[PDB]
Amino acid sequence: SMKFNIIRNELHNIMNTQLKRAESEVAALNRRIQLLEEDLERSEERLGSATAKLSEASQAADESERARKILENRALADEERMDALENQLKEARFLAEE
Amino acid sequence: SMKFNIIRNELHNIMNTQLKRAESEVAALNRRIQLLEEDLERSEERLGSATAKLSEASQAADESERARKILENRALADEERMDALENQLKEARFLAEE
Repeated sequence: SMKFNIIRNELHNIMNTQLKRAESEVAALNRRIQLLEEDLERSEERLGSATAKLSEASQAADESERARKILENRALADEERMDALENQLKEARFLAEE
Repeated sequence: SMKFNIIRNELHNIMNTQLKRAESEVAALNRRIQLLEEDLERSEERLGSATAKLSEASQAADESERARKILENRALADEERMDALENQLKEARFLAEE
């Protein structure tokens, strides 16, 4: 006894510290799991926001890109028009023929 | 023209960089959202593991704590037994009375 009292007490004090650390661990994981879920939630909404911001950025570039093409095709047509008017004057100066 | 060509080109190059950055942003959020979900998954399983490790730590302490109480109650009973035997000898030396 008394010697034994000192043991079954420091033993109590180790079993009690390990139980506290084991509570710490569960406590920490619950905090972690919770801030994660919050970052997740915040990221998803920041993603649909960025998604819309990108779809507009790319529909703008698509529509500038097609404007540029539509302009170059009109320049090309203009030169084919000039070619064509020139071939139709050679056709009308030839078609006489009287 | 040509002066204009230099502009509608550096303009193209800015619209194209902003569209790349906007893709970067969506790209980054998708990576983030994904590693989060993985940490979440890893934390939940590390939580049920820690949960079981704590329930055992606490059922051990509960059962050491009740052993200690059961021992102290048996020590107390032993002293009440001695009290009681002493009061029953005074009862039997008195009950004679003959």
